[PDB]
Formats: sequence, C-alpha cells, structure tokens
Amino acid sequence: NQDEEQEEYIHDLHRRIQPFILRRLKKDVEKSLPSKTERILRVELSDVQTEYYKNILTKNYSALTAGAKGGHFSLLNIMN
DNA sequence: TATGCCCAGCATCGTTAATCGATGTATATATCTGACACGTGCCTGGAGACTAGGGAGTAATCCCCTTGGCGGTTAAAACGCGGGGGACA
Repeated sequence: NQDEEQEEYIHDLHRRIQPFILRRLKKDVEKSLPSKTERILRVELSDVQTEYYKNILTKNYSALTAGAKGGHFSLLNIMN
C-alpha cells in the first residue's frame, strides 16, 4: 500500500502468508511435454460493422429498427 | 145557365247589377321587452414600487443501491388425455 512502507508491508505479508501457501512453477514433467505458444490477432472493422459500432452508441438507427428493445439493451450495448 | 173566349194578377224560373261584409295583402306608425354600452358614484382588491431575506439554484463530492453476469438445483409451467358436470338452449 504505502509507497515507502511497502517493504514494511511485505515484511509482514511474505513472512506470514507463505506457510499456508504453496508456489511452484511447471519446471517439472514439462520437459517431455511438447511446447506452449499463443498469438494475438489485430482485426480491423468491416462494412455492416461500423454501422453498428457507430449508430449504436446513439439512438438514431438503433431506434428505427428494433426501437422498442433499444431501451433495455442501451447500457448493455455500451460497456458490457 | 153552362161553355168557351177577352182582360188583369201574383208566383214560378232564370239572369244582371249594386251593396254590406268577410278574406287576403301590403305599408308606414305606435307599443313591448330585453337589453348591451356609457356615465354616474364609490371600495379597494389589485397594481405599482421598493426592500429584505431565505429558498432554491448550482456546483462538487460520496457511496449506496440498483443492475448484471453467471450457473444448480428443483419447483414450476406446460401438455396432454379423459371424462364428467356445468353451460346453454
């Protein structure tokens, strides 16, 4: 928490938490097992996509088509 | 003397014209009532003007409450089948 008490803080947290804790990496049985890997994907927007990336953040053509439902999903659509 | 013949005589029918009166239609006049606008008079309940103060506006922060997402059971909704008893004539 505190910037300069943090050492004081983990002096209390590291010494106490460990017992009832176990931290151990794979570095085991993974030597046989074939390798792990992950790739990201940058996909840019489409045609009908912007329409509903742009119009949805307002109630322009989101209210023209399915306007009755617009109301409940309006926040649903925003950040979730 | 009785019976056909001459000379009036009012009522029968119809038609013309003047007259009192009823009906229909204007036409300018004298009431009837029902006013709505104005001036008469007066009251003050509003308008007009100024003040003083505290409500309410707004802005800045907080933190609680409302919405959300998710997944497990476990009751509830859903369905149908069947036949009885209430609706309806």
